[PDB]
Amino acid sequence: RIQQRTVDEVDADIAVLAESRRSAQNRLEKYQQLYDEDINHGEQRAMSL
Amino acid sequence: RREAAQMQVEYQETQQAHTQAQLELLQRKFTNKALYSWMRGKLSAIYY
Repeated sequence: RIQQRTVDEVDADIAVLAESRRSAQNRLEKYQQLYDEDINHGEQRAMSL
Repeated sequence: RREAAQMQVEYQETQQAHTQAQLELLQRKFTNKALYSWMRGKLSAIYY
């Protein structure tokens, strides 16, 4: 029984790390979109005028 | 994990309980200190 509980514990830790991964990749792709778009048309207009 | 530690506690608890019961068995066995005490005394007297 005790070892059943321990394998349960490690499975829970797997889930914890998995949702950690989801959060990290969210931050990543948000940064990536924010970086690729670089400078939008508003600042282009500011500099041009 | 806390619940795991808890049934570990009661694990050790049951282990202690049944080792106590085993002690009770060893006392209550047929060839106990009463039988050996009687035999020692009677043999020693007759031997002397």
